[PDB]
Amino acid sequence: MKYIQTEQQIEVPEGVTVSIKSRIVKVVGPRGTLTKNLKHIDVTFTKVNNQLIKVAVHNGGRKHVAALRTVKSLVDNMITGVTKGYKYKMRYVYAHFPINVNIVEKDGAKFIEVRNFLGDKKIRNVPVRDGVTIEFSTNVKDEIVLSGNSVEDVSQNAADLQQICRVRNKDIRKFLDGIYVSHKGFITEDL
Amino acid sequence: GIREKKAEYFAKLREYLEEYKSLFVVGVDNVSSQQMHEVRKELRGRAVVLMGKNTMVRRAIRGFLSDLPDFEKLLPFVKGNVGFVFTNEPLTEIKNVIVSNRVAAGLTVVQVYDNGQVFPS
Amino acid sequence: IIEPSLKALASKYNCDKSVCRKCYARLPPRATNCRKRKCGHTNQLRPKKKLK
Amino acid sequence: VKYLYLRAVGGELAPKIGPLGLSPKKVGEDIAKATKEFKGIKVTVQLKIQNRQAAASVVPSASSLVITALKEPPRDRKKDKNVKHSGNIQLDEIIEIARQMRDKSFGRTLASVTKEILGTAQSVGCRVDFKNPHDIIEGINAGEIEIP
Amino acid sequence: PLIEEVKLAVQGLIDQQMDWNTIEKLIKSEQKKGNRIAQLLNLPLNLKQNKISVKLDLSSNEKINVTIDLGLSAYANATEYFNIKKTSAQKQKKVEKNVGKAMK
Amino acid sequence: SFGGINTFQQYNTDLGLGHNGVRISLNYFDGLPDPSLLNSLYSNELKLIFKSLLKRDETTKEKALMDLSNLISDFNQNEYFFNDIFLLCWSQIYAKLIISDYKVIRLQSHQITIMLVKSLRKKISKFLKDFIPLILLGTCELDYSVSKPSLNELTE
RNA sequence: UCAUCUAGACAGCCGGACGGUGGCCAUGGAAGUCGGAAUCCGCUAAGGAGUGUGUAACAACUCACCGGCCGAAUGAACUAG
Ligand SMILES: [Zn+2]
Repeated sequence: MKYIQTEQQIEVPEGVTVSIKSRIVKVVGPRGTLTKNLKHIDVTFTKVNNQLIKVAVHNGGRKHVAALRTVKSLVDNMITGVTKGYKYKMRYVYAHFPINVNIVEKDGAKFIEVRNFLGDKKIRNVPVRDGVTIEFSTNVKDEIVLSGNSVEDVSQNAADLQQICRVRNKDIRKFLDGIYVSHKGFITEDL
Repeated sequence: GIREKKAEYFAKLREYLEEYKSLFVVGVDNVSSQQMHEVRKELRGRAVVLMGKNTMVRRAIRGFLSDLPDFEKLLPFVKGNVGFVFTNEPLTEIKNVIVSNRVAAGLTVVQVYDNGQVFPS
Repeated sequence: IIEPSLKALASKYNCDKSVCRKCYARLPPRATNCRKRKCGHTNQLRPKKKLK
Repeated sequence: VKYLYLRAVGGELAPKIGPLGLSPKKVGEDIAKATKEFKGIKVTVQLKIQNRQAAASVVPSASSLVITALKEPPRDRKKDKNVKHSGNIQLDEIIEIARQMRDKSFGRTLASVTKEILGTAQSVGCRVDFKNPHDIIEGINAGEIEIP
Repeated sequence: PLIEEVKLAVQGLIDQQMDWNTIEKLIKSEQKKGNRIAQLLNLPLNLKQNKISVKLDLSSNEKINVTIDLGLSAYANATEYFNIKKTSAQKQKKVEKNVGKAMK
Repeated sequence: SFGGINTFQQYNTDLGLGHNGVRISLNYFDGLPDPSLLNSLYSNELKLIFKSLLKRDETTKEKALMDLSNLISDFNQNEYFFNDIFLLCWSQIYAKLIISDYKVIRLQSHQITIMLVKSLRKKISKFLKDFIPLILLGTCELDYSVSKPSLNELTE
């Protein structure tokens, strides 16, 4: 109905610095830096007082003011990802054949290999996106932890590792085997 | 209809403020209706207990601000879950009864307003 | 037997879904309309059939 | 030490409860019958207090039971299992007496209120010669003193 | 309660994914060795319909054989037997309504 | 994992042939190891070996025996692997294994027990009382092929 | 077209969600929740003679109602470009 002014806010903590030329956002924090191209979404940014930034759209439709809250959530996710970090814990689920997961190196690229998923001879290799660190966690049986700054990279790597272990030609409500993400949170959760 | 019920609440509160000099602000957390009912019965003779939406109460006090100006002091204390006890008895006897009754695994008196004076107690 | 908590975690992704009656799509359990274009975003949905 | 409460039609499962307390079913039934000798014709709550040797039976006051008793009733075998719809006279004094008998047990809000609640309890009973039960309770202030 | 103990025993043997004939042989051997829980059971087991059968004393030496579903509680099986009783009564009333016009 | 409780066996309170308090049944139907004991096993891989031994096919059983023997050979890793529970389970399975119709299964089994004793000597005393009758029965056997190596190994 | 709304609405968290009373028939039982009718009071800020899960019947959990945080519009049914 052409909402003539809608506007969201993002809060900037003390440690980070955000640089926005045209629609390219750079967020710099203690854990590092992240960048984002937003030239497809057509909003406007405005710094208020060096810890608050308003984002606004003028004369926008329903889809456009939906995209405004979307881009606010994206830049806020970037800020909280460079402050606290992002950590996804996944668990191994098997009935009979134990899933054997290691880290190998074809041409120095940090592959995650998955062996013996439902006893097959095929070896499933998923690549690792840059900026994502993977630790096979102790003291909890069969648990893998992916950590990083970018929620997109961490959650996409976790999703690729989940989708690589799909069961074919069986009832998947009975054959529940796989690697499933059980926890999503921050590296410095409850800071 | 909704407004009418609301109007009655405003009126009763005003009457209660006038009727009893001593006011006790009580905060209730995890107190069952049964727990509350028992307390009310024990104090029926000497005390009046009022529960209401805070937004509703604040407006009422502001509305009744010109009369009874000292009651304005109570407004900062109103924030958070609160209940109002209006009693003839001056202070400790009422307080002792409220805290003791129905402690289970818990009523607390956050503040006391008597005669235009506020006591943390 | 897997484990009770681990069966719950696997069934969260495999069994606790909904199925569109028109195009058989596997849908979120609290969904109201199908996300697919070919059925016309219909609201004819059923729970995914469990065992036992 | 242990109290068990059961609703029992008088004159008489019980055994299952009794086994936990190691008490003979027949003995309990006889004791209950004596207690309900007063509230036998109709169901009444019975409280059994166990001393670890024997159980003592008392009939706890209940509004429905007291109201049903107040309505005069020809004794019913119940073999018929008829509807046995209950029709009653106003019995204003009896209800007030019942309210007093409750004595604000379990904290009825007011003496008048206890009577009003007692009137409501007569969902089953007609409770008046010519009126809905408790229809006129709001209208008439009479008998408020009597309940107290 | 003892029926519930027998059910918990048979269900514990079932949950080990044990073969049904080996379970019946285990029941026979424990009956020979004098286990009470085994001796309450009757050997032609209907595990295909998840049903066992159990011997109960008629007087608190004659014993009756009652079929118990493993997927319902003992009280729930008793309510099913009560339900089959109640359905039989209604058919009898329908017969009593039939009798006069039928015999005429 | 392994599930269920052997209530009937537990009420029986029979160790059968076994003197270590573990039920032993030469007969195929009874004397099977408890699910809890199997859950208690140190390694998931070990559990698989036991499951395989449980499985009916002789070849599968034979394969399982072989895997176990190789593991025993690597004592350094396997001392940690070996468990009292494993030993108890082993005794229960071993009883059925000695009765095996196949010569190879029996022979491998006898050899395995002997290997276990040598690696764990002086730490198997509780188990020894149970192990010795079974081992002895195998060593003196009508069939020369099963008996002679077993006897030589026993002396060794 | 109905409703709610700065005297605090709809989502999301958190707390209470009670007595008369196991209301009256009927059942081997059914206490809000197998059914048949009625469906009323008290305390209330508020709580149905019950919305479901729920047990042999209980117990237990959740609801629709009221409250703290939020501060401003939202819910249902229908019509046609
Ligand atoms: Zn569809």
